[PDB]
Amino acid sequence: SSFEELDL
Amino acid sequence: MKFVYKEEHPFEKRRSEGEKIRKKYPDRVPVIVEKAPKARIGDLDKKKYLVPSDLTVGQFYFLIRKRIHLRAEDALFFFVNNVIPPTSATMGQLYQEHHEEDFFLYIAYSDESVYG
Repeated sequence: SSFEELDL
Repeated sequence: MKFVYKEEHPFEKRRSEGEKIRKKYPDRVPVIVEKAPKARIGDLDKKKYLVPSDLTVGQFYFLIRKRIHLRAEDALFFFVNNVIPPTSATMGQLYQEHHEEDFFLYIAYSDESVYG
């Protein structure tokens, strides 16, 4: 399981 | 407020993984995002997010809205410890104020203005 990176 | 992620990962593993993910990405905060149980609203594919710590709560509303395929006119509320966080606060401020002892920040979302 992993982290989804979030950006603008 | 019950988070399923807590029921499926014991505290010790959560804590060591939070430490590792704060070291790997020091300018990002790790966030667990889950739908409130009674909310009639789109579900989210993933729960774990890495969020820039200077991102505002409003921008987070925008990004989460994008991921649940909501219109901007549809309602969306966040909750940290059953309280709606200020829209102008950064995710870094929210982390420092409300991160738990596993180094994670926990946010619930709903279509309703009161958690349930």
